[PDB]
Amino acid sequence: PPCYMDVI
Amino acid sequence: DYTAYPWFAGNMERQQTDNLLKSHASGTYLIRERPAEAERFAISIKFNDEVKHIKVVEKDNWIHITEAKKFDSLLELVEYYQCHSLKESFKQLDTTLKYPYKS
Repeated sequence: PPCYMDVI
Repeated sequence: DYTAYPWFAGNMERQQTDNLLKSHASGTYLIRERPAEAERFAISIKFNDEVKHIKVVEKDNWIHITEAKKFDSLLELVEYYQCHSLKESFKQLDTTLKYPYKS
């Protein structure tokens, strides 16, 4: 669900 | 100038990119420009029935998809992830940049 991959 | 590279899609937007990659094999990818934005490229990749998108950031002298691994150029960054799985920075995305979309 975020538009772009979330960076941990 | 990346127009020669088979993975370079130019100014393609999200809808076009999704519509294009969704029919391709897992590992198919492209880099696209985002002229308006502070992150002027994105990597888009088919992976396990979805098309995923990753922001490419330019900050100070370097370019990166994560601040933990910084490159001097977009080409170097792309060539790194051609051979090193994205999973080192995104678990849930264990693939290399395996097939350029024009191939």
